[PDB]
Amino acid sequence: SMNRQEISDLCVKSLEGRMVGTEAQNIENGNAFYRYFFTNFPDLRVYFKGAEKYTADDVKKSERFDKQGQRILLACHLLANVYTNEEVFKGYVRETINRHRIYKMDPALWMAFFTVFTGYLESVGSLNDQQKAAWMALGKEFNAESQTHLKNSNLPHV
Amino acid sequence: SMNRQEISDLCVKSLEGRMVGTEAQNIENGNAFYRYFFTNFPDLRVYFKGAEKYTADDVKKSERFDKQGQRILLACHLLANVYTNEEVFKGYVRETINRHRIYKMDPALWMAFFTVFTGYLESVGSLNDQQKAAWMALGKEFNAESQTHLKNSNLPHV
Ligand code: HEM
Ligand code: HEM
Repeated sequence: SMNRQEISDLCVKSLEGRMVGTEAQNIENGNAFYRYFFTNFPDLRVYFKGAEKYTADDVKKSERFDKQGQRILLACHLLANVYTNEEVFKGYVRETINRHRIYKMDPALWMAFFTVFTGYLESVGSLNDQQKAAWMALGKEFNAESQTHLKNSNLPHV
Repeated sequence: SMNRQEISDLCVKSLEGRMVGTEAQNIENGNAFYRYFFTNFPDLRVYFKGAEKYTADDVKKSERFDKQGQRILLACHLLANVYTNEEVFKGYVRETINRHRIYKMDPALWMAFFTVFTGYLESVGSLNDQQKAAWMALGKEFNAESQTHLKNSNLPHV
């Protein structure tokens, strides 16, 4: 239904209120993702060494999560902004998977991430039907390349 | 003179013949960057631990440089494809600088990189005047954010 440009446009528009940067608000845009993630998906804290028992307040006051918040937020901005360019998008997916090899994640989490992230964006404001659908379309492609890459890399996959 | 979109368009067009991917040609697109880099800038090999004395043939036959070739090539595709979005672009610059802290690079190299890279693109084909100018404009902005970020981070800078 939607072409790549429209998906990119919708995903980019949905992030205008969650922009990366160096000011207090930008740091909050990233930190709040982890507060949402740790509150609503506490079973996934296990992957974050030393932070397995962190509460939202622990995350709020953690420089580790200020910095990591910016990294994941940046990653999602990159996905949104390069989606139109399918080969670059797929390159970035593979590189993300490579960089997560160390965490030994259940590979079914690659799709689940997009539920966390859209839920977060409902964790601060309006995410209209089209924008959520765009993220789920992007997520579907992210996951398809992730599982292909995992299989090609002799790693566990779904 | 050029707006951000035109710079992005020119930088993206210049990379169509150097696309990331998983086929032999795509791996070559990345490996060849390091063969060019190591041949023409041998004084910079010092940063690559274990590869300080590598020749082009050593790079050609190195899985390390096949993989690293894809990483730098991907990075330059990301710069080109997100340039229009200034805040995302600057976020990616800062993250690149952060990830290079370990190498203790002379900070004047951030600008120099763009000479290596445009020289490489003259290392396989036509880079017209507009496209080279676009890379130098992008490089100027990359460097400006790099030095600002280094200074803000209490790190050596120019
Ligand atoms: C539910 C799925 C995921 C889990 C459980 C997960 C887990 C992790 C963990 C544990 C870290 C290290 C953070 C720390 O210890 O402070 C990390 C880093 C990171 N993750 Fe994820 N991750 C997931 C999905 C993703 C996705 C989909 C992306 C890209 C859109 C991503 C991008 C990053 C980035 C950019 C970093 C910083 C280190 C790096 O550059 O690789 N993650 N992740
Ligand atoms: C002349 C300037 C630069 C030097 C000397 C340099 C040096 C290095 C070195 C030594 C490594 C580790 C590779 C290995 O040991 O196999 C590396 C990794 C990497 N570099 Fe650079 N670098 C430079 C500029 C850049 C720029 C401008 C970018 C982005 C456009 C970049 C992106 C990357 C990426 C993506 C990696 C892979 C690791 C990571 O994700 O951080 N580099 N670089």
